Amino acid sequence: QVQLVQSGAEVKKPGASVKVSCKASGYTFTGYYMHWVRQAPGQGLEWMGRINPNSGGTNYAQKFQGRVTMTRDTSISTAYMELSRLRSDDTAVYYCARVPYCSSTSCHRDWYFDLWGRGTLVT
Amino acid sequence: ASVYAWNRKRISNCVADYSVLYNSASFSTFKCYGVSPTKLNDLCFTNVYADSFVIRGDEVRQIAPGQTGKIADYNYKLPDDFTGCVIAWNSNNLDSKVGGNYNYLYRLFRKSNLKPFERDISTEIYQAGSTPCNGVEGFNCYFPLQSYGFQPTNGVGYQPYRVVVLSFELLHAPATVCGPKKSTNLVKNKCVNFNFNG
Amino acid sequence: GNYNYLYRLFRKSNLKPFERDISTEIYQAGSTPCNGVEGFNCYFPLQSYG
Amino acid sequence: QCVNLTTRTQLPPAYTNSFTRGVYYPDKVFRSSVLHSTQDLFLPFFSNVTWFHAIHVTKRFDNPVLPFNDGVYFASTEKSNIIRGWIFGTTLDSKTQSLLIVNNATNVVIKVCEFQFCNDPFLGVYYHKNNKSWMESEFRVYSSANNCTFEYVSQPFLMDLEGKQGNFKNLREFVFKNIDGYFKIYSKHTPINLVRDLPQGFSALEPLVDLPIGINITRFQTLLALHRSYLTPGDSSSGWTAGAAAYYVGYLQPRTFLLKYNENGTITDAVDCALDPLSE
Amino acid sequence: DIQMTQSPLSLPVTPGEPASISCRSSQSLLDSDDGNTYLDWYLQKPGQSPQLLIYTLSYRASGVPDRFSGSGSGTDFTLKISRVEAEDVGVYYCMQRIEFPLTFGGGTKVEI
Ligand SMILES: *[C@@H]1O[C@H](CO)[C@@H](O)[C@H](O)[C@H]1NC(C)=O
Ligand SMILES: *[C@@H]1O[C@H](CO)[C@@H](O)[C@H](O)[C@H]1NC(C)=O
Ligand SMILES: *[C@@H]1O[C@H](CO)[C@@H](O)[C@H](O)[C@H]1NC(C)=O
Ligand SMILES: *[C@@H]1O[C@H](CO)[C@@H](O)[C@H](O)[C@H]1NC(C)=O
Repeated sequence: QVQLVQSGAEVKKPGASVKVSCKASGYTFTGYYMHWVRQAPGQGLEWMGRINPNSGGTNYAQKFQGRVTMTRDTSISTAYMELSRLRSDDTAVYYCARVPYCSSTSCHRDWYFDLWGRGTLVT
Repeated sequence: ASVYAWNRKRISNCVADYSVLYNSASFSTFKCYGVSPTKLNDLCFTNVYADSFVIRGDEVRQIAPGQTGKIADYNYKLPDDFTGCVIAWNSNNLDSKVGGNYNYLYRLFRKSNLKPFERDISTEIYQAGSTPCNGVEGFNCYFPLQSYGFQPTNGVGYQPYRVVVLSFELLHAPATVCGPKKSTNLVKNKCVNFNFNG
Repeated sequence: GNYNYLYRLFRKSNLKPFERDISTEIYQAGSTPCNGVEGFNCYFPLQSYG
Repeated sequence: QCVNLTTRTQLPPAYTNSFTRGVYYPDKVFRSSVLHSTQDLFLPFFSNVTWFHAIHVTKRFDNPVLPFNDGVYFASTEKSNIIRGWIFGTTLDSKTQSLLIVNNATNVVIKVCEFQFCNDPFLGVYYHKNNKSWMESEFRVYSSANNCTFEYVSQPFLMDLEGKQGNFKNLREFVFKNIDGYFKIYSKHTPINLVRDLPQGFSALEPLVDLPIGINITRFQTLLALHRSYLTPGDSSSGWTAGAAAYYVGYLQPRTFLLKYNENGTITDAVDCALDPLSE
Repeated sequence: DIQMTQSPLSLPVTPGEPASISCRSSQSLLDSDDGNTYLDWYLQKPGQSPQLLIYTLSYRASGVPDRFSGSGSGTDFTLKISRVEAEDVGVYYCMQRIEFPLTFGGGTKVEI
């Protein structure tokens, strides 16, 4: 069965860093980029970045760079996102999001997002 | 090897065969081009090379001289006039892994075909639109390599198949990779024809 | 393509002059007598032009 | 750059008589009590060959590129076995595929690997005594730039080590030819003890071995053994000693010959058909 | 990055009936390079990260909510809703991935 299951609880009061993770199931891990998204009590959906897992390459949204990085283990078919510091209001339903590699050449339809993902209230 | 980085191991000055193909490791699946396999107890070549890799199993139809299916044409374009034979046997039990052995790779694409016996391990994000790609990782440019999905759940075509394309050739330098000549008893007193090694 | 035009691809040996071997023998292209099973190493003896 | 050697502005070549040595078996064929004639590249009779020497003892040595002018003759008496083989090719660099023959103490060893032969090529032996009996040093026959096509490994032609003179006990004598992709070698090991003069008399070399090759061999040089100690003329490459390494070199000319075979089937007499009208 | 104004703030569709959500945007989602748009709609589910609504500003998702349909070009996002089930209470999103970094839209909620 296709799924991508997150790390469980993280809960602490602010100022420490965090690493959050999400492990695939069913699908070839290299057959998808993982992307990471989060809830905001305002806007809801907010995007942080993408891993090309097979390359390890990454790109990131301007808001986050200094804190953020994200990385993977392809041999463990599992993805990581890591943040230097969480605020109380950086508590969110964080999502690992699934994004297929370019099975369509020119990839635009490949860049539909499997934003089903899974969310976790990392706190 | 991963076919994108395919090995080209030389074989040299030793007895070549195809009879061994019927013993403890008999091929699942196999092809020849331009030569009958029966002659591989007879002929001799200057050089032979094990062009050694794994494929997605359906590439048994692709890996042919003249056949121009793009993945081969980006990972190992055989010479389109080559004469010879190829191991390509199923290896699902071996090379597929439960979580999946996502470490056998192919170039998905390049700016051109490979030439015969070319190997390309350029690894920058391939341009397909404009401007230097600089990690754009999905619009003008895309990372050109992808792993095979080798898992027991794979349908047979998707399963791994283990490959040695056998390049072999002759030059001004004399042949030495030669098939085994046969042998017969030392009959005496009878009048016989003979071949004492020429 | 015109896949209705054919040739014998395999034989045990070359023809003599003006033979016409229309026999549909499954060619034993290896070990084991093929016994009509037409499996691997046991090929339908003609092949088409393109 | 490989570190420059020393004492190498040569003196002129020692013009000297072949004494008709260098007969060798042309074929695989058993013949006996019979006479037969053939033609090949041969060392001609009374040829004006030359004698060559690492005459350090005086105080000089030499082994630069000599041209393989389409066939080479070699002779040396053992005398502490300073020579440990030869190298061949044409460019003698890692920019054409190139050939090593070395008589290592482990083995006679052959490789064809596009060696970056050093301009100052040698095999070293050094008194740093990493084992109790001094037997090795850093090689620097070559720098390690390589592309490979062949190896072969064989029993060593090993005798005791020192970079100094020795006795005339056996003549190791050899001939080298490429038969257009077949580098064929001939040998003999004749027991002789005398002064420097290459011997009179008679013998023939047997065909030691052949390697199929592709390389257009046109140039070559000898592996001298160079021995290092703290009296020798400097450090590293400048550390060496080599006795006299006295040896002979000559060339093989296309010439017709007559040969004779005894009841055993050895070569036993020969004629160079162009020496003299009588011989002719 | 492209701003992605969604209208209304809340689709007040009393169910059954058809409806539309709109999202005007400032900047391009015509893929005149490759044809189509790089443009999709997404709907965040009650308790779950979004199911894709519509590919390419028009053709439906593999989830078959044929109660929904879409169209547009350039910078028009039009969402049109041919039928409403009471479960369609939810937050509907335009978003851009024609360029990287991404942006999510302002959301439109659904209710009676
Ligand atoms: C080689 O592999 C085959 C499987 O095709 C196996 O049956 C055979 O025993 C193997 N032999 C050895 C000892 O590697
Ligand atoms: C003999 O050979 C030496 C060395 O090559 C040379 O110097 C000499 O002139 C030659 N003389 C003749 C004519 O034999
Ligand atoms: C020799 O090696 C170099 C570096 O591996 C390679 O570029 C060159 O093509 C090689 N030549 C051959 C054919 O051996
Ligand atoms: C040649 O044959 C004779 C007679 O058998 C024998 O005495 C002699 O030793 C032989 N020499 C060689 C080289 O074997």
